Amino acid sequence: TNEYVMTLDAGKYETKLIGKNKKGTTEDIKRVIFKTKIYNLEDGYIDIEGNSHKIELDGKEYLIGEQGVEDSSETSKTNLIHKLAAYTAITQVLDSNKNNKVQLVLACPLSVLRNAKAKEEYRDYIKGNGEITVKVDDKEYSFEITDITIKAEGSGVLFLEQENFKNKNVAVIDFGGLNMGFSLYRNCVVNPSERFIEEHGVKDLIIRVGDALTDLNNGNLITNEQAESALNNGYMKKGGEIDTESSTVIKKVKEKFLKDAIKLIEKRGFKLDQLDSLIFIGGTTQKLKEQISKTYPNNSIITNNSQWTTCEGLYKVAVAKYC
Amino acid sequence: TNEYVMTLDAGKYETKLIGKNKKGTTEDIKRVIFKTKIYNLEDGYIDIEGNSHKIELDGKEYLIGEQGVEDSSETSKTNLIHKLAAYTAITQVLDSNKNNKVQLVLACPLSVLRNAKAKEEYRDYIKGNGEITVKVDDKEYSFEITDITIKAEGSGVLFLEQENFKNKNVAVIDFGGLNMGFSLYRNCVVNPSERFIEEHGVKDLIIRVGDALTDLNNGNLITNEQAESALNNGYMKKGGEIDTESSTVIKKVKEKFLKDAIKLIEKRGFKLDQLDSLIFIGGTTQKLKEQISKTYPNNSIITNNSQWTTCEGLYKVAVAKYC
Amino acid sequence: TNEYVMTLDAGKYETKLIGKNKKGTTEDIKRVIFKTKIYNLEDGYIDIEGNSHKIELDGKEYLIGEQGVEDSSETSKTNLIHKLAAYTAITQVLDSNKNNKVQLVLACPLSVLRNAKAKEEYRDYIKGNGEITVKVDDKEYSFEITDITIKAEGSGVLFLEQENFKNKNVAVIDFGGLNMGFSLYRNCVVNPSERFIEEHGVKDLIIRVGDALTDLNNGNLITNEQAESALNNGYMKKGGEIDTESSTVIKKVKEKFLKDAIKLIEKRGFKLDQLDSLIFIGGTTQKLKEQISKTYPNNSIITNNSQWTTCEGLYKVAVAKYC
Amino acid sequence: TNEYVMTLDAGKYETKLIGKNKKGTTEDIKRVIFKTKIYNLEDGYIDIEGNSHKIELDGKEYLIGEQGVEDSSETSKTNLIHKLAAYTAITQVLDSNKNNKVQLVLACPLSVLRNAKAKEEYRDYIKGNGEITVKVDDKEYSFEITDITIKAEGSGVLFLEQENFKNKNVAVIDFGGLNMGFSLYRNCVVNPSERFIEEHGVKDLIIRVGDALTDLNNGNLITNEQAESALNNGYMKKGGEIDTESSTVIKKVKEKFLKDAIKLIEKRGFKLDQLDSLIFIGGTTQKLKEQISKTYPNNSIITNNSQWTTCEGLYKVAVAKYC
Amino acid sequence: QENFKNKNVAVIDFGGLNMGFSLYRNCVVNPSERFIEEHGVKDLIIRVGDALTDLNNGNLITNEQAESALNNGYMKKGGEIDTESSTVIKKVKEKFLKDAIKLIEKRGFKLDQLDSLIFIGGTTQKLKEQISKTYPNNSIITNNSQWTTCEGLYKVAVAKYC
Repeated sequence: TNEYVMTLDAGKYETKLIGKNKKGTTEDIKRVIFKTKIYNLEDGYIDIEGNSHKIELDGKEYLIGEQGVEDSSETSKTNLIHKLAAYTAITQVLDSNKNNKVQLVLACPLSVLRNAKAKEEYRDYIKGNGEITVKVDDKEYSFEITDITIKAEGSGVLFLEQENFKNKNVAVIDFGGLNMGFSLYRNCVVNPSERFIEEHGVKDLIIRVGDALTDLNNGNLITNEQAESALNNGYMKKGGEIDTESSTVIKKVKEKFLKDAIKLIEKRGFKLDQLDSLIFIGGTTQKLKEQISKTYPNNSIITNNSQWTTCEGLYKVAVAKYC
Repeated sequence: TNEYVMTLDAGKYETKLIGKNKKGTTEDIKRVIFKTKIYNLEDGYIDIEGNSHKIELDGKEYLIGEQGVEDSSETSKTNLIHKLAAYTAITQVLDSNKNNKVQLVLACPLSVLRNAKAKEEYRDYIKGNGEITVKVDDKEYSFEITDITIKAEGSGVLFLEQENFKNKNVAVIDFGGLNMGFSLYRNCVVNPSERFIEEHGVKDLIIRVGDALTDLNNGNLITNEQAESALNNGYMKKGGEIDTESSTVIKKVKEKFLKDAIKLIEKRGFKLDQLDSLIFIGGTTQKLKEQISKTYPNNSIITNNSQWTTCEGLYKVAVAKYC
Repeated sequence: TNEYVMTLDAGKYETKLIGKNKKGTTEDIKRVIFKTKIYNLEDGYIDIEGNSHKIELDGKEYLIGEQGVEDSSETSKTNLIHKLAAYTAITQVLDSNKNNKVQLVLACPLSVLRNAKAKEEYRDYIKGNGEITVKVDDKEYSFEITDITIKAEGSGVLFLEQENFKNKNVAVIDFGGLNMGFSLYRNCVVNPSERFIEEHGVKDLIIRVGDALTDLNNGNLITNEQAESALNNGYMKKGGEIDTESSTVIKKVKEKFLKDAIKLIEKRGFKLDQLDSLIFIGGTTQKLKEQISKTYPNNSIITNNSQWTTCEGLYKVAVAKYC
Repeated sequence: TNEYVMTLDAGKYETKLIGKNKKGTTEDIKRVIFKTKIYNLEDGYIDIEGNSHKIELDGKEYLIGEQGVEDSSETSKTNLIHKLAAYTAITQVLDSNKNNKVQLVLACPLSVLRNAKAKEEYRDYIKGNGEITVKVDDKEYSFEITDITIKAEGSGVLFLEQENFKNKNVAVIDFGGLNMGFSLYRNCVVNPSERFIEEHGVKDLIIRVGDALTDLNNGNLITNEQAESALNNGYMKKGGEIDTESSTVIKKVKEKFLKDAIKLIEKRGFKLDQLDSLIFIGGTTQKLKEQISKTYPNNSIITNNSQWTTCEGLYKVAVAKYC
Repeated sequence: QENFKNKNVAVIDFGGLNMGFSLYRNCVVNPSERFIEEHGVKDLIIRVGDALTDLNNGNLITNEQAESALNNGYMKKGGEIDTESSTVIKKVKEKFLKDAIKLIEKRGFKLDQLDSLIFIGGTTQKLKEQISKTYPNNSIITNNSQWTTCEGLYKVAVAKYC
């Protein structure tokens, strides 16, 4: 048979997707990573070219990949929102040939991975054939799904990393936008008693640094020169030896963030020596990985393009499903 | 089908209109922008050629586009005034072919966008077929409306600008004749708590500069040479190095106006860094855009022909409605 | 006839009500002021005595006045929520005699005061007879409404104050929890061009002072002694001459808040001398009235129990309606 | 009607139950609290009197309430185990009269409270009539269920406490045997981003103190006099001023446990001042409540008989369901 | 702020008319690994404007602010119907970046043997973002690139002053 593996990650505010066919043609990651937003092309507006595509689902020309450079309907949502997003994500990066037979590997929140949702209703959404168009003047693809494989999101990350693992203790430290989530596994099974969430994220980090409700994003006020009123854009790039603004602040905020994270680890997880590895993932990983590595030697690990960690993990299980 | 998109903006003292058919033939903006005044051609007066047209509505030959070069009835009004203006605005720039099928995109004050008005009665005015003539000796057009789309006026401006937007914070700073209005949006939704009006406009600006109740318009007294007793006509064009009249005054008045506007922003809106963009629109935009850009870097943005900002925004939603 | 006047104010998070019958018996203000929350007494829970009453509406024993000392259904809401709240507010403080004939005076947001809502649908809710019980083992009241009178919320405040007014310029400066709203009136008519909102409130104030996301409420951490980690509870009450925490902070935050408010006034409203009076209302009034009075002499005015300002204003129009 | 309220809590290793009928007759708590174990009386063994009862379900005489003083089948389990436990828990403390009509209030893990389980299958188990016997030579009860009400376990605790609550931020700090779980609520809704688990419990506490794998339970070696080789039985009761064993150890272990818990709170939850109350529950509450109260003033609260906290919370919703 | 005595660094200067790459190894310029490309920002905005005139952020004054960009204004047309760049910008810049990095790998060598590539010139602010995504942990930019040289010269002049 001619079957492909599609790996999808319907996360926070972005959807990540990867196929060997798309990866083979496009260099980006790429695959693809697009904001979890969807629009529709109505006559009450003027369509525009992407990075955005038009898809045929139901009646309606759905729009996905653009940010709203091509429509104003992106802000609008339906009940149906997620179901449309799934169809458009499957559509994108799906070119055989006309008939595209696949296996789908994806993940869902650990708390739902067994219930009626993200276990029966999610599988039902994924588990069916469908005809999807690509271009308004093209390109029809007939998609058949030969199998589906869903695991806990944190498992995609663990799988992507090259660690052995059958009888080890590992944790996934995910620095998200709004939260920092720690999921611990022992002998390939999640340990709920040793997992936890801290209700502070990168947004809180940059906020606490900016020392202002606004004014944080790498440009908080546009009427300030590039670099002024950072934070997310730009590090310690003020070559004025007289300035006293962070760098100093950054190391201060991050110092407390790291001390809180590791302190919780030792309370819940246990002796940092009993842990085989702690995978550092999330949007904030690149920001904190360095300091953590100096906090504790030979425990923390990071993967390149942390954003595609889950998908690369899911892809491996989907290859097994394909066999 | 053969359907067109008409975009209308029934604003302060001017009505702006745009159609692809009219834009294709006339170079002006143009489209059209005409004062929100209407007249009628009665036998008690002598009709004259425009830039003004005659329209057949009810019984009565309505007159629109002229300024009163062709009639004295322009000053006169009816209760009915606005309803006639709508019909004449639809009539203008409406040539298929005889049968003109359209979709109408327009806006209304944010405060009415959901009520019984500018949501039910306005839609009812727009939502119908009608036969309109163009010339007294011509030109009949049969107009059918296939749909209507109304949004908050500030939304037309946001849409016209090329910004992404689904999860950003933007404000529209509209320097009107009598008021300066700030409308803030977060994740494509207006935030009333972060919007406000200042009861001073361009008229107040030029007034405060002229330092006289009269005497302001670019010619306040006709018996003064062109440039004397400005303000609206002419900038710092007095090449007499001895003169001490503004330029100095202009920068002084504008200095206080900008300081007041930005001060209110920081009080209500928040840290200027938390704002992704502030679109500068209104008759006064061209006057203040320069100084604002120097006040704060990388935040303020302006579009060319600010007068057609709303209409170009509405046109995009109407293309979507047309689909 | 035996008719009474009921004055109601369905505001932000609290509902204020006043009747001459209730005021005559209870000393509180009192009248009443209760959070805009409603519950229901279901068999899946154990009812408890108030300050809370049970009301019969539809089928269901609605609950109002308690904070959730008597039920857990307070958090729950219906679509229907507001309509039930209206019935319970009318019920409370409504004792003739069995047959209670009234006139209802209330207000609504200025932006809706003329539309299909807060002008037709709100009047329809208020404008009807109804049988309401008071106690589960009592007390039936038959309520007839002989008239209804709705005005803009800011008008209730203006009316309550003792100022003359027919040909004057007045503004209402309302320091709310989340926003600070300024409504200007000239010759008894609201002037939209000279009214505005600042998207910062008392919550922002106390926040900015506390210098922490939590930790603000007069007790941010319960494990701190009364007075530590204020702010809302307690002023400058640290008699330790060594401490450097606010008072200093308070005057600093408030200094900027007042400078921003007055600066916006002078920009939008105009010369502070052209204003006859500025009524200072809202939860924050008591906090800022002192400093404002020193900012500008002979302009600012405050009324006692600012929370009942609107209702005392509405009551006066309802007496006129009663006649 | 003659309906009663049964409140059940099928927790960790114990099942708690409360009825007004049982509470009225027995003084214990009591209600009842029995280990989540079940046995059966087979001819291959000799039955014995309790604190244990015999119940008729299926065919089989189930046994519940004893610890295994009356049988050796307690260790044995079925697939069916939980379903039998539910029937025996309903049976116990269920005496009208012969016909017992009730409403059942219970809770389930927050992570399942909406799924196919602890939302549909659990409700199905609870939601039916059944005939249960009490004694082998008696006592038949016909049980009808008129309604069922399930909430998140942490909600039972919040409800039991006397706090208001509709617009507050509260957390439940549950010191369990194996884990310490923190559930945060804001405006009566759980906030997952601000909830977390630490994989250490009381067992870890006493373990870390005992400084031995065995040897901990209040008697680790029976051949040691009462008090020697504590910990769970007995505090600082060694009146030998020469001894250097804990008390010193206790305060040391608990010092680190409290520092870790509060440190995680400030990281995830936020400023301890933004929290209205933190309810301290679980088997460990009595152990740590004192030190926490000194750690932070005016925030921590405890209820008497923490073991019945959930049930007393569920009972209140069941009274509402009964109405 | 880089150390430098025994490293390989290049300066990628996006000028108005040219884009100049100067490579240093152990604090000495390597002529064999330096080069110029005869296209600048003017060529960039030109190629985007798709017109000889008409480019500067206002090419025709009789067009409303934003129309007939480019240098003034980015993707600020909030009309979802418009099909003019943003799309063009990413297209032109896509080719410009591919050409620059391709020349680097030909002349300079393996991008991994480079310790840092400082991105300077009027165009730096325009391309720094895309380059950073092209290759991780190599490109660096300084604030106010226009004063980069002077702040560098000032440091040697302090040494001369001593």
